[PDB]
Amino acid sequence: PTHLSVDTKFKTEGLCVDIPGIPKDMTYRRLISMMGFKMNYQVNGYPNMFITREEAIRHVRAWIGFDVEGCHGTNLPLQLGFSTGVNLVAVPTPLMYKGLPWNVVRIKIVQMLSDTLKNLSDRVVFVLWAHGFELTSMKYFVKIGPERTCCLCDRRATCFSTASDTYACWHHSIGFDYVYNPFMIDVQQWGFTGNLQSNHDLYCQVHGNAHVASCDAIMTRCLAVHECFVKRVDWTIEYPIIGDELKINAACRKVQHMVVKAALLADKFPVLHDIGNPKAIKCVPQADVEWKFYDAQPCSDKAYKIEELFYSYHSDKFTDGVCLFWNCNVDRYPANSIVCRFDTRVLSNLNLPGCDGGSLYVNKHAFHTPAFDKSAFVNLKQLPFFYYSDSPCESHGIDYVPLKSATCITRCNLGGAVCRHHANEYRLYLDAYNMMISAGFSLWVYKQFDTYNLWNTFT
Ligand SMILES: Cc1cccc(C(=O)N(C)C)c1C
Ligand SMILES: [Zn+2]
Ligand SMILES: [Zn+2]
Ligand SMILES: [Zn+2]
Repeated sequence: PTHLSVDTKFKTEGLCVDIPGIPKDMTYRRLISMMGFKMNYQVNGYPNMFITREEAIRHVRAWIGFDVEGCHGTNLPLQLGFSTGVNLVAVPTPLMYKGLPWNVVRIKIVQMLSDTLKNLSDRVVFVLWAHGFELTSMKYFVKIGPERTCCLCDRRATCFSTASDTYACWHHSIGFDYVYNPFMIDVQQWGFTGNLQSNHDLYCQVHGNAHVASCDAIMTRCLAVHECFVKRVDWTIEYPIIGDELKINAACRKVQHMVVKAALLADKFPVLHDIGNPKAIKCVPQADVEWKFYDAQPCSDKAYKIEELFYSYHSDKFTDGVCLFWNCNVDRYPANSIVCRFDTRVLSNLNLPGCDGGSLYVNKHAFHTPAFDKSAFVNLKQLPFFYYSDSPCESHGIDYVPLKSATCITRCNLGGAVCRHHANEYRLYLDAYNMMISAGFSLWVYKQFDTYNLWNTFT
């Protein structure tokens, strides 16, 4: 059971208004044939245009919602909407474009999917809430066949050119007119009562319905993301590396060790309450402090209510010492806390748009993160940048310019001039810090945190 069998049954009830008289008994094989495509018993890596919900989840970076509305059916114009917010109008003769023939519309479709997906995926997955016109319009911009490679590189082919008779990936498709071997999945097959809007609005209040096709394409993908990542969480699915994943993760660990280590030296808390990931380790292994752990998985729907984590009878007194919420998203953090919170609004190849203000962060694993909320940090302040090091001034073993900085908290800086070793390490730490902030993470600390208290930890 690797791929979706073409002999699987397709429920056609959702198609009978755009297609009256459609047989209740239908398979993917007959559906594809009816869409105008011929699969000629092909054993060439493209067994079916439609994929399983499990194959869709592994390829979430490829998801593009797609909906077609009737403006007036070969005689009338179609409005093509995509989850990118783009609406094109095809004539058979919320960015809204006027009516144009299919030969120019298909050129724009290749450009849009290529620029949207080149740094996300090796393919496209059209996420549908199928009513009929979107399947019957696919023959005008899609060509299928055996799996292929790009003419300019080794990636798989996602586009085709009728001008040159060649194939290309999303990076080399400039001037290409057809979508080659796309994938698709009908959300309506998953068994739902009622229309798209009623089901979307039960969980999401951020995407409204301006009745245009892109609005429905957006609600469709949002509902698919909710069903696969909000209410169903699977942290056993690995995702390919497509960016700075390894640098971001390493940076996050360095920043965590640094920030926690300095808070324990500056304020000398007797106990630390580590609230979060049940697999967590002490980030500052050699610290003096009484380290106590509390398990809480990454919340994917709503942020944890602090009353349900801390109350209902552990030291019991979370008000003693400091609380560490490293990626443990709560509605309101206590005043005595150190916090790392992912900002869902961040623009990046790792952060995909999500459900109800949330976002889908895909870094080795997929984590739907709830909406960023500035009100959760009322009792805290933003943690400013600083580099602390109590290690010795010793070079050992890269060209140099002297470092002058008020945030290089070291004996060498205290004593007048920063040494080469702490200048190299300071600059590296600032690069890891910038990587982490730019990736979307935000740091917050208790109001009494002051780096001035770190100078007396050198005598
Ligand atoms: C953009 C990017 C970068 C590196 C690897 C991939 C990938 O997963 N492929 C299977 C090609 C992608 C899509
Ligand atoms: Zn290529
Ligand atoms: Zn939504
Ligand atoms: Zn030094």
